[PDB]
Formats: sequence, C-alpha cells, structure tokens
Amino acid sequence: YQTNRPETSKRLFVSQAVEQQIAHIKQLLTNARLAWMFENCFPNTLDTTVHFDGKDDTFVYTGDIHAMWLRDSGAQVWPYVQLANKDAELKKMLAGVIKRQFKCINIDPYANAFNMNSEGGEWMSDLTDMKPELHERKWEIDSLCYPIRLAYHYWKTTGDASIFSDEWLTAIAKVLKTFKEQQRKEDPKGPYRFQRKTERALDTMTNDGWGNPVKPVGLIASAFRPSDDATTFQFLVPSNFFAVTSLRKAAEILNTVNKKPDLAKECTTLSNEVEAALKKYAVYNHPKYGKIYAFEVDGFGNQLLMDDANVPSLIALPYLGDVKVNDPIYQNTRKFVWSEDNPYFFKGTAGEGIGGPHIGYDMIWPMSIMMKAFTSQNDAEIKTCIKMLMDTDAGTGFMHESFHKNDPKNFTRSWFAWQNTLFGELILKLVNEGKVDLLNSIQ
Amino acid sequence: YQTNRPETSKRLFVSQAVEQQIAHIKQLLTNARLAWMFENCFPNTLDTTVHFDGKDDTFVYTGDIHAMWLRDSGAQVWPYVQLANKDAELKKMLAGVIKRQFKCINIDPYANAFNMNSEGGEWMSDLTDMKPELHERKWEIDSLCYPIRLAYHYWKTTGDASIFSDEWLTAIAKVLKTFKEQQRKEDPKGPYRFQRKTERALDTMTNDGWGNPVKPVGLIASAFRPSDDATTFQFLVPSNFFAVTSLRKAAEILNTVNKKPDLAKECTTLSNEVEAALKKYAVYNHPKYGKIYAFEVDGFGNQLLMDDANVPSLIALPYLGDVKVNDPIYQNTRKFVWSEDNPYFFKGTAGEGIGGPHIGYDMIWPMSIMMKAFTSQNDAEIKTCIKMLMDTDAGTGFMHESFHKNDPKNFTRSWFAWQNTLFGELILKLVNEGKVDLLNSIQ
Ligand SMILES: [Cl-]
Ligand SMILES: [Cl-]
Ligand SMILES: [Cl-]
Ligand SMILES: [Cl-]
Repeated sequence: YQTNRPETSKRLFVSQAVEQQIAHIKQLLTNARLAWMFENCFPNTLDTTVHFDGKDDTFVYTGDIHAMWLRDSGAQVWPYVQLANKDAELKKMLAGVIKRQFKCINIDPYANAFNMNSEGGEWMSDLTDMKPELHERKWEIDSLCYPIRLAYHYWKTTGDASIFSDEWLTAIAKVLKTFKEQQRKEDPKGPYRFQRKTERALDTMTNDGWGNPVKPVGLIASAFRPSDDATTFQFLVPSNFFAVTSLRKAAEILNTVNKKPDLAKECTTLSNEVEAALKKYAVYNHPKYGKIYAFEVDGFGNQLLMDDANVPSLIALPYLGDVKVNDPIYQNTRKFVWSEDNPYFFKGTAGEGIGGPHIGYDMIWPMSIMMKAFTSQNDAEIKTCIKMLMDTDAGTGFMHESFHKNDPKNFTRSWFAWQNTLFGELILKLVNEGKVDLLNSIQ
Repeated sequence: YQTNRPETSKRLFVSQAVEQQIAHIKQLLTNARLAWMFENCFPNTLDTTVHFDGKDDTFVYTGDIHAMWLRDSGAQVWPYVQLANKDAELKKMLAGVIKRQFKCINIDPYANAFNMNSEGGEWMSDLTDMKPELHERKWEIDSLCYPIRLAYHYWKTTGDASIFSDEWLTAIAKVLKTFKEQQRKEDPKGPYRFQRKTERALDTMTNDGWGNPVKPVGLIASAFRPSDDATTFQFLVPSNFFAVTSLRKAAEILNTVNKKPDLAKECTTLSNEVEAALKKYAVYNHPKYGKIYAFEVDGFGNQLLMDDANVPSLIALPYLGDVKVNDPIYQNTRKFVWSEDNPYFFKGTAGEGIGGPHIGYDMIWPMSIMMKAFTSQNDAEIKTCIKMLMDTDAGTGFMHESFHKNDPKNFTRSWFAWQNTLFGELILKLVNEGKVDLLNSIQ
C-alpha cells in the first residue's frame, strides 16, 4: 500500500505533530487499507493546499477548485487545532488561516470564495457587485459561521486571543450587519442581488436576482446553500441553526477578550431571535416520522422536506453542536433524511446516502455517510459507514464529492481537501474515543 | 373614444358574426369606456394574429411574441366558437386552428411554441432536441390540454367531427404516450431533458436538465408552468386537474366519433389514475384556511402553497371546469390564494391580485383579476373586478401581461391577444347571463 500523498519534498506545509499522529494511528489500526486511506486523507490539506507565509497569513485552496472558500478552509484545518499546543509552526499556520478569513470577510461579507491576491477570474461577469479579490460572490450564511467556529476552537484550545484583533472587530460587525440585512425586514429585495448567465438553474436566483419571497419572521435568508446551489426557500434551516451557535461564540469572545459588550449583546439578542423563529417555523409534523426539522422555509408557511449532503445539513446538526444528538425532533429528522421519503436520498448496488441537486440524481456524497457516522450512537452503524466509505472510493484512497449509487467509478472531484480532512477527522475521533477495536474488526 | 382596433384594411381576419356580436354589446352597454375596451379586446385575435389560408389551416400568433403557443391559440379563439353555426368562414377558420394544433402536437408533443414554417429562432441553441419548426420546447402539460378543450367545444357546438381525422388519432396517441412518459414510473429521467444558458433561473431546469425529483405516485410531471417558468415540484396541480378533464373529453370523442373504444378506455384509465393521485397528494390542511389545494407537489410529501396568475391556475379550476365552484376545498383555496399568505399575491395603490415569479415581485397580472370575476358567485365582487381591470390598463384600452401594484403605467406586454380575448369573453359572458344592468351601473 504505497501512499498517495505527494513526495515529502513537494508537500506544501509539514507539521511534525500531524506526522506523529499519523504514525500513531497507523500503528493502532490493523486494517491496512484503512490505515493507508487515513494517511492519504488526514494531511491532504497540508500536503496540497496550504500557503503559509511564515508570519500572519495562510491561504488555503479547496483542492481541484483553485480558490479559497470560507467554508472549506474553516473545515479543512479543523482537526489540526487539537494538535496546536504540541507544534508551534502548526499553531502559527492556524492563526494565519483565521486572520486571512477575517480579512476576506472584510473584503465582502456576502462572498463565499476568494483569490489569494486580485487575480479576478471567470466569475467577474456575474450580475452582482464583484471585486477582483473575489473568486465568487454567492451569499451563504455558513460562510460567515465557519471562521467564527474555527477561531473559537483555536482560542479555547490554545488560549491565544491575539487573533481577535481590530480586523476581527471589523469582521464581526460586518457579520451582524449582513445577517440583519438578510432578515429582509424593511425591504423584500435589499443590498444583495445575484444572477449569472448559466445553464445550471441553481447557479442564478429567481425573481430577477432577489430569490423566492420571504415573510420576515426573524430568520436569516441565505441566497445559496453550502452546496453552492441557490436555496428554494431562503430561510435555510441548518444554516440558521449554525448562525445561532456561531453568534453565541462571538458574544463570548466579544465580552471576554475584546470588552466590546454592545457588539456582544447584539450577537446574543440576534441569536435568541433566530432561535425563537426556528422553534416557531422550522418544525413540520410528519405523518410517518413525527415532528421533524424542515430543510428550508419561507415564513409564509412553505416548508421543504429534504436534506442535502453539505454541512451544515440536517443530519449534521449535532456534529456542528447546534442541537444535542438526543433531541427527539433531531432523531425523527435523522430517520426521515436517510430514507426514500427524502428526494435526495439514493440507494443502489454500491451503497446509499444523501446527495442533492448540485450533481443531481443518484450521486451519493461521502460527506453524508461520514456525518451519519459522526452523529451515530451505535457501533454497528458506525462500522457499516466506515466500510461503505472504504468501498466507494473507486480504489483512489481519497474522499470524493459524489459517486454513483450503482458505480463508484463514476465520481466527482478527485481532489477535495475538505472531504479528506473530514475522513481523517472521523477516524481520529473514533480512535480517540476508544473504538479502535471496532475499526480493527473490519476485515 | 376612437377605437384602438386596426383600420379595417389591416385586419387579418374578419368575421361577420363577431362584428354583429360587437355591435350588439356596444348598443347594450351604457359605459362608453367599457364598450370601447370590449370592442378593442374581443376581436383582437382576429384583427391582429390570425392567418387563415382559406382551406384547412389557421396559424395564430400570440401578439408581441411572434410564434404560436398551443395554450394561447386554444384560448385566443375560444369565445368565438359559440358563434360558429351562424358564420361559415368563422367556422372554417376555427377548424383550421384545430388542425394546425394537431399538426404541432404531431411535430413534437413536448413543445409549447411553434413556427408557421421552419424559421428557427432565438431558442434553437437550447440544450434540448430542437427542430426549426419549433419556436420553443418547454414541456407544459397544459399545451396538450388546450387543443383538446378547443376541439371538444368546437365539436359539441357545431357537430363537425371532420376535425377528428387520422392526424387527430396520431396526436391523441402522442398525448397519451407523453403523459405516461411523464409519470416517470420506470425512468426518473426520461425522454425529455431541457436546459438553456440564461440569467433567468426558471428558464432552465435543475438536476442537469431533469428537474427536481418526483416519486411516481401517478401524477403527470410538468417541466414548466403555463407562465413558461420551470416548476419547483413537477406534479403541477392545476395542470393535472386539466389533464383529467381533457382525457375524458378525448375518451368521449374516441368512443363516439372514431369508434376506438380501447384507446378511449386508455384515456379514461389514465384520467382515473391522475384523479386518484390528486385526491391523495394535492390537498394540504392549512391551519388558517382549512383544506386547500397545493400548487405543486413532488410525490415525496412536499407541497408548494401559492398560486400563479396563468391559467390553468388554482383560482381558475372552475373556469376550466375541473372542479365545481362550490367545492369546499376550492373555496378555501380561493381565500388562501387571494391573500398575503400567498407569496405571489400583491396589493398596492392601484389594485391587488396574483402574479408569479415570471415577472417577479409586485407585478399583478390582469388574468388573475379576470379569473376572480369568472369564478365569482357575487355581483358586487364581479363589479369590483371589472372596475379594477378598467382602472389598471394605463389608458391603453387593452389587457396587459402584468402591471405594477403601485403604478399601472409600469406594465408588461402591450399586445397580448390571449388576455384581450379573455376580457371580451368575460364581458360577453356577463351580458349573456343577464348581467348587463350590473355592467351599466359602473359610472
Ligand atoms: Cl427572473
Ligand atoms: Cl433575548
Ligand atoms: Cl468486515
Ligand atoms: Cl361605479
């Protein structure tokens, strides 16, 4: 099992703590293919996408899409944070990612994807207010949450509050401004409008670039989902849940570190407003499953019942920490989304799981199977998930965006560093929780 | 009030019976403005869009979109049928419209819009199987229903069954085939795929050209609506209702005229399947309004609650004859759609009514107001609607596609012959029902 990592000399960033963690997990695992896949995937972000300048900046590419997503970058380095106290260079690089993220938010808090400098690119032609520092300007609530999540974990783990600079203060004020704009209370249209001349229906917005109507009940409108597909009803439930938790983290930072209580209070009160509106509008009494969370709602009474593989998703709510895994409405939702009552759940000869309209019919995303494992309370279920992930990689040793339910050799995104990070993180979690016997029972 | 009709020498088709009807209504009406609008609108189709070859063919343009829609053409000559027994040339022309519609269906039963010959046009580059005889190929269930409706009413009025030729037999077989393909039972994708590179989200289809998934519960998928906007969930309820009725008319024709009892039974069997599925899936228990009809459903349990102005619409069900006007679920739906609980209902300084995502926020379609009048059981409501139509035409004396809720001078489609026909039809209906005194009470 020769590694599919790049040759040592070609790896973009090296962490001694990451290398020792990998050596350790390989030693513990008896399944040689699993160990090989772990080694391929866990460090892929560092091997292939990290540009650390040695000082205060880290730019992080997604993989086979050559720009930096706020979402991807916040996830791509997530499991490394727990190693930061053992590795000074790793710690500096992580602080650089967070500092870069806040600078990106400051450039445009509506934008999902950024260039390293001012290169422009193919989406300068989009019918929206573009700057050459942007790769793409799809408004996605979760773009602003992932950096807050990363920064909070980095701070709690390391005690290093120096990331909460004047650029952070500018950024978090932009986050509040943007979230409140997108409650669309005074104007159904507003400051964010997006169209693109494209054949892909979900890469442009309905109603002349304004999206489908919302009734302004307190939820935050998201123009696009974490899949980068346009929302159908703009009050995207998983992303609103993620906003609640992220604003509360922000409030704690603002009170404790910055002594900026007015901004903290604005975060707290907005979080409570969004949470109250989720309780009032995001629940659907399903005749089969009982009370479940809707995927998207419009505030008029429409509720879209589905899930999409991309995190934040319904199945992943407890992974991000937005609900407790025991939440009865979550457990009902979990049963619903992993069934043929979900329009984007697919089952065939090669496996089963959730995809979405991004790639279309019958294309299962490994992320959904990973999130089923992350949120499982049952060993047999976790084992089934891990074996499926091993048996649906087309022998590449990496995580893909999606694969066909009847043929894993038909797959999308060969080099998707967020997904590789998630797989490494999953295996590490399971080993650290004392479940190496379960993994070693895979023959 | 000088007429806005063309001068006599520029009128494309002249009917003696239509002129007699106009002169009769003008003499009965005492409101000069209303009489003027009637005269402008009722014959607009004949005046400006009809090309009858004197034999067996009539081509009918929409107005300011220079192609023939199966929907528009089937409605544009509808109110003239009742005059056909007294005007041989009008009769011949109507039979020519029908014959042309069956010819169109035989060219491509998935296509909405046709050229007179092989001119091609802007949409030849669409990502679908195009032919130069097509102006557009957006699959809309109602495209196949409007011709059957016209044909049945022409047959019942005139007794002329000569229109039900071998070309009809081919055509109705294609209708059955197409409807059944679009139940999507054995293949969730199927023979019809459509994308277009466009900034307009609803002018292309999701999921790589297949649209959003449907669970094959027996309903018929419509890729697009009568607005020409893509469906959100493909089992479009008003169109499925229209299909049931249209299939039963076709069964009657096939039994009585063509002596084809097996093909007739195939129509009836399908009608019964769609009807059963509408009962099981199309009803939503609205907490404010009671049981209502959903606008679109996917068969998985998703139901979209709204209405769009274009007929077939929810408000128009009794106009087309698909439900009785005192169906309790219909009456509940009627209250819901004409309310701010409908995302596409707008109220402003100029009036109120229903639009849709075709033209977008705040744009009300006169068709919705007309349909409210057509389906009204109250003289005062009827009078209010007629007054609103008169007060929202920007002084043009014609019916428009849409007008801004706060300013009727901001309007779309100055020359829209379907809409002009509907207005004439409405006024004629009210006079023929004995309600001229109501019309003459408008000051
Ligand atoms: Cl649009
Ligand atoms: Cl509060
Ligand atoms: Cl095993
Ligand atoms: Cl009056």
